[PDB]
Amino acid sequence: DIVLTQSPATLSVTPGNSVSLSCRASQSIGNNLHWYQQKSHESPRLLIKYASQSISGIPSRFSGSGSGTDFTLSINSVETEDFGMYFCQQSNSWPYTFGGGTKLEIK
Amino acid sequence: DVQLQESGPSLVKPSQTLSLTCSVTGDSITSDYWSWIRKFPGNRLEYMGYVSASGSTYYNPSLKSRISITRDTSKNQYYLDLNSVTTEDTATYYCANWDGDYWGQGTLVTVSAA
Amino acid sequence: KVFGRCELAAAMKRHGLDNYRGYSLGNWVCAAKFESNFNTQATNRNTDGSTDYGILQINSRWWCNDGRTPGSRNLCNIPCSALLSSDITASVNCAKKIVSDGNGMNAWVAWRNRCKGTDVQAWIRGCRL
Repeated sequence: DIVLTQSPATLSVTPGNSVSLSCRASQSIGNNLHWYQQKSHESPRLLIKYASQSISGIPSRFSGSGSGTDFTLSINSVETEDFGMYFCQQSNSWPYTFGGGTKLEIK
Repeated sequence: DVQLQESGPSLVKPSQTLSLTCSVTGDSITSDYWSWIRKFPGNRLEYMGYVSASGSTYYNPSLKSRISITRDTSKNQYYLDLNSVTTEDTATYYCANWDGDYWGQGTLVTVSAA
Repeated sequence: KVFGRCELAAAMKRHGLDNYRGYSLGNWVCAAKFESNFNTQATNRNTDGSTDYGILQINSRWWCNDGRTPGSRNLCNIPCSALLSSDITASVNCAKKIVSDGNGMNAWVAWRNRCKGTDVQAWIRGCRL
């Protein structure tokens, strides 16, 4: 299957500062990479679809970039409500697969 | 608008069939593709599978063909059956539409000899 | 907008259709050629009151909502007008959901009749990608 590797596994940041999260695929997946946010005791929330396409209702500070095998999720000026887990998922080939996740915490 | 909610047992025994229900409110199940995703204790997510408009299903090979996803239009619900479960199947199960725009609240199912 | 063959191939590759769910890029370029002749504004009214929209002639009965089709289901959760843009983003997004059904690309009648079984790779040959 297509393996997605996320780094760093954990990232500590002070609100107001910006961060970037990495997700690389074992093989090219075009633009078929999506980003999810998940907080404790909650279902995942789709933030970005197809590598960089915006989603209605998501804060504008979230943006995605990349294609092929390297993708990044960027948060311009982190807010306290952004702390939680971030997962990338590919839909290029079945079975769909998720990266191991990156935990964003307050420093 | 659309709402999804999982229901079913939270505790099951090894070797039995785990069955969950996802009730959809706000629109017909015949108007979207429906899926099941689960999160293991280690914060690892697994896409279990989905059923599309034609009734065709796609199941993750990792489940070794122990899974079945079915729908009931009259009850506007779809289901997940996972046979011969083991402690490895203990996880939080979620239903969501294929687009990923609508998710259920998730429900923890623990597989234990007790 | 009317795309050039290579122009569309490059765009579709950028939109992630190179090997999407087991379908090589040539499949999509060929489908667009015979479904709309590379014309993003193409539309065709059907007898059942439904209409096919865009470069990939997506049907208003099952995939998009144009608010004028009987038993519409809007499986792509998008207005058909969005499929009539020079920007192929929405058409590609919806086409990806369509092909993710067990019927695969067989949803496109022209593709089935003029592309399936042929050397579809020929459609991206001789192009700067």
